[PDB]
Amino acid sequence: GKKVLIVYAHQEPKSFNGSLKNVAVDELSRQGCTVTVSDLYAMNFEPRATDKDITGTLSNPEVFNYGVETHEAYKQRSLASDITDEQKKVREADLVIFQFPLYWFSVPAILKGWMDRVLCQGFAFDIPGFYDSGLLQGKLALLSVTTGGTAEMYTKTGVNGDSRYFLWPLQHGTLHFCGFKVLAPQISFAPEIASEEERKGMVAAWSQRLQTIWKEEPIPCTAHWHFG
Amino acid sequence: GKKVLIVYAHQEPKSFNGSLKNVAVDELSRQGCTVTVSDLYAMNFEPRATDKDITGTLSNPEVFNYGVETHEAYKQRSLASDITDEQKKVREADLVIFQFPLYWFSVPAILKGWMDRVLCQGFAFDIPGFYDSGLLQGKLALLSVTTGGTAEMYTKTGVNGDSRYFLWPLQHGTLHFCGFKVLAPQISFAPEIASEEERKGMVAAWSQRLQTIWKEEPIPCTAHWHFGQ
Ligand SMILES: Cc1cc2nc3c(=O)[nH]c(=O)nc-3n(C[C@H](O)[C@H](O)[C@H](O)COP(=O)(O)OP(=O)(O)OC[C@H]3O[C@@H](n4cnc5c(N)ncnc54)[C@H](O)[C@@H]3O)c2cc1C
Ligand SMILES: Cc1cc2nc3c(=O)[nH]c(=O)nc-3n(C[C@H](O)[C@H](O)[C@H](O)COP(=O)(O)OP(=O)(O)OC[C@H]3O[C@@H](n4cnc5c(N)ncnc54)[C@H](O)[C@@H]3O)c2cc1C
Ligand SMILES: Oc1ccc(/C=C/c2cc(O)cc(O)c2)cc1
Ligand SMILES: Oc1ccc(/C=C/c2cc(O)cc(O)c2)cc1
Ligand SMILES: [Zn+2]
Ligand SMILES: [Zn+2]
Repeated sequence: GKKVLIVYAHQEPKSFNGSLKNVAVDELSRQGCTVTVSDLYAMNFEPRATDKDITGTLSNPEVFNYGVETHEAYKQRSLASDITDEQKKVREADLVIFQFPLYWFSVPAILKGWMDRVLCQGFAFDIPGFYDSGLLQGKLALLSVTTGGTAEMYTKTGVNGDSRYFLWPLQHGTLHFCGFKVLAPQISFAPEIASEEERKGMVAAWSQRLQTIWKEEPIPCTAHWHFG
Repeated sequence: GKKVLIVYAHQEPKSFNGSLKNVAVDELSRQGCTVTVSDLYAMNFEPRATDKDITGTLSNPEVFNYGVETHEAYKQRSLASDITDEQKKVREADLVIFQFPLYWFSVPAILKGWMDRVLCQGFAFDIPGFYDSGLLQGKLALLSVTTGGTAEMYTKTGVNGDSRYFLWPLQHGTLHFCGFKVLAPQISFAPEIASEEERKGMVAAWSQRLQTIWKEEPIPCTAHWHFGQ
């Protein structure tokens, strides 16, 4: 039995992202997996890290420290319920797939806010549980990313650089740091520019990949992997 | 006479970010610069890229494409007024400083959304008209970043990898894309770890640098600079 969380960040059901999201749901559902989707925009998911993320009265309301207050709210069970709902889905999941359009060589702010607010100290990492020992060790994470720019652009000497370069903050700084093993990213280059046939072929490739997802080994999430 | 915009992202005025923001204001105001701060959290700045960002008839209301719809909105002067307001600030600034704590090797979501929403096509870039031909050419940008991780952690052979690696999406993918010339980042490592006196040093060092900021030249915002040979 396997349990997947899809964290989906696109405003339009009929987008290329929406299609990627839906074939993941359909294939993983067809395999018999437990599937849950956090459709961030439909949820009006709050992106801002603020003192409203802590219910009750703050531990030190004089000088508001987000990292400390959230750490302490997580331990005292006083986080906002939007955050705790997300944490229960992550806790239960064996795999977390992130389905998003690349925005400024990173994730859309709404998704960034999910990272920022859900992955708090005590839940996702602690001292000493980070990187290989992060608190989510034993889970898999996969970034399924679409781009505006072409694969040629995204090379070591193309105008955008190697697509691995932009993956570092997300795969290493974020997912590795919380102890996920990182599956290889799914990158779907320039759908707006591809033909009907090319776009179908990209959806197809992803569907196929999912059939064997559970067989996969994680990448070595290293500076060498991203930059070497 | 120079005009600066500081885009500032921290919830707490008494924070180390707040002190950096305020020494910047102080010093730049002392020089006689014109200074504007966007205090994002204070402003309840909207981070989410949504259809609320266009006021008029969408080009294709059946299938919402944020990039397309905002570009056209920019050209029709139909963007949400919060976006327009930031754009005017940017347009008038000679220098844009981003003041923020590192969150997940990047900017805090609220600031990410300022990037996502403010830097739309037509305003910050066209196709063609990007990177060196981006539309914000002849402006300067500077990232002033604070971190939890120590400088050592942020080396090439340490757990976080080199500081420069995490700058890439911000310096190259965003700022250089839009035409900015990028000034060398100010990175204030691990204040929470530093002593009071070490913290003071870091604040004073930023103030000292600002004294001669208009004499600086930008970095070469290339793969090489960020990643080595
Ligand atoms: C703020 C912002 C910043 C950006 N920054 C970057 C950046 O740093 N780098 C970069 O490279 N790009 C950037 N982009 C562009 C962005 O990454 C792309 O626009 C996005 O990845 C495209 O995916 P989408 O799902 O919206 O495409 P869609 O526009 O939704 O897809 C293209 C076409 O595919 C069709 N389609 C949908 N489903 C299917 C299917 N099953 N079969 C066939 N066709 C299908 C759609 O109907 C549409 O015609 C940025 C965009 C924004 C808005
Ligand atoms: C969601 C999240 C994700 C994070 N991700 C990362 C990450 O990827 N990488 C990473 O390295 N870190 C990360 N961090 C850590 C974060 O970057 C640091 O906590 C932040 O940079 C510290 O800056 P601050 O202004 O909040 O410091 P503060 O906590 O406000 O400052 C530290 C101390 O300086 C004192 N001080 C304030 N003003 C002065 C002054 N003028 N003179 C002397 N002392 C002064 C304050 O009183 C305080 O005691 C993350 C934090 C969060 C919440
Ligand atoms: O609420 C909180 C959420 C996240 C953090 C993250 C810290 C962090 C520190 C590093 O040195 C490297 C890193 O990749 C991440 C701290 C508080
Ligand atoms: O509203 C917007 C619409 C599109 C974009 C695109 C950005 C982009 C940025 C890059 O560094 C490389 C690239 O190939 C594309 C930005 C804002
Ligand atoms: Zn890693
Ligand atoms: Zn560059």
